[PDB]
Amino acid sequence: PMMPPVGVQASILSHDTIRITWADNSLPKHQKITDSRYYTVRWKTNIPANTKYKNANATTLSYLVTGLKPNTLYEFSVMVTKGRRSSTWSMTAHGATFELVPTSPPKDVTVVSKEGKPRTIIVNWQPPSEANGKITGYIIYYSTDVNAEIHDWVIEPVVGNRLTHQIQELTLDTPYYFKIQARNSKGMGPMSEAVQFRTPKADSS
Amino acid sequence: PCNYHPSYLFCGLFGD
Amino acid sequence: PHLRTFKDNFQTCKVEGAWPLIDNNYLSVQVTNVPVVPGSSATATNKITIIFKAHHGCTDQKVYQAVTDDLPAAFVDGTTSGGDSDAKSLRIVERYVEMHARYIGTTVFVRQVGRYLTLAIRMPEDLAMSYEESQDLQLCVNGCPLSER
Ligand SMILES: *[C@@H]1O[C@H](CO)[C@@H](O)[C@H](O)[C@H]1NC(C)=O
Repeated sequence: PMMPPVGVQASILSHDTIRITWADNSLPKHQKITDSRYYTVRWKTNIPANTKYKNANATTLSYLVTGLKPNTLYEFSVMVTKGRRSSTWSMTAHGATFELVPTSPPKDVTVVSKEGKPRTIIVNWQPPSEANGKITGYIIYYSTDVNAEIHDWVIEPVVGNRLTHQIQELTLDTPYYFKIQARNSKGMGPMSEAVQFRTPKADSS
Repeated sequence: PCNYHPSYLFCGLFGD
Repeated sequence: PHLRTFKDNFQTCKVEGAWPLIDNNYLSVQVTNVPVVPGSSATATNKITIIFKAHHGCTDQKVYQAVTDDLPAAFVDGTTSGGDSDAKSLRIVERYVEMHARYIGTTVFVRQVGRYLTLAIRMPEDLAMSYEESQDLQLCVNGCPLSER
């Protein structure tokens, strides 16, 4: 049948855009379409599970792929059609999009009293679902005042490769409020909605 | 070279 | 849910919300547990997060995350291996989905049994017990707090 396209290349332009380019050997050198042929570009990533390929027809030997996820590895392959004639899918090329500032907050913010140390709390969380890059840190904000302005909250910076943190010297039988935000090489993500935790009191023996 | 240099510990979490 | 520790103690823990199973020098394993019905002390896993910390010359930092009805065969960045194309010290394979962190002699198996998630971790003893003083909350090492059992 028809010879599949060759030299599929992915040029990274941003966090959501990749330009795909390919060569057609059946075409004169370089690189004039003089017939009714059209190309089909297909792409997907491995996140979330069981995604299907996205497709697009291209009139020439390039295609700009938009609306991609940040810091994501995509696969790309090209095929050619001419009315009745159709080639197979080319060798696959890969391309990873650039990072973007996180666009969603840390999740599942859980606050517990440390066993045997009731003046210590443990803050446990899950990463943002939209990290958009390697998390380089988190920021835990806490206050005894639910209405205090954000700059008046106690700041507790934390590493990005950990999801648990301990805060000591707190007051017993006291309500505390916690907010977390993620950070990457591009900057700060949004803050999670404040979570309340009242510290325990003493049980006299 | 990256490969770890002998006994194994196992951890499990499952439902009910 | 039910927990089998590195020390072979079997426990039934409530541990509602986000909790660290592993929090050491090489790896972070974080789970979210939900009551099976509201107000129940019986809880089960709906989220598994694994952080394979950067290991210079072997892997860049990789994060794996599975949730109920979403068990991918890739890290959150769509990759199936750590570092370069040639670097296979860290990889993910679909069957259970399995993570082979050869560089730290560690295996992590994740599967969905019904509406919830299960986890199995095989780790070398010296690496499993390699953690700093402040990393004292690790369900796999010390089990659950007494109040969670
Ligand atoms: C590409 O063009 C063919 C012919 O017009 C059509 O069958 C196909 O659905 C088109 N694909 C897209 C994604 O537009």
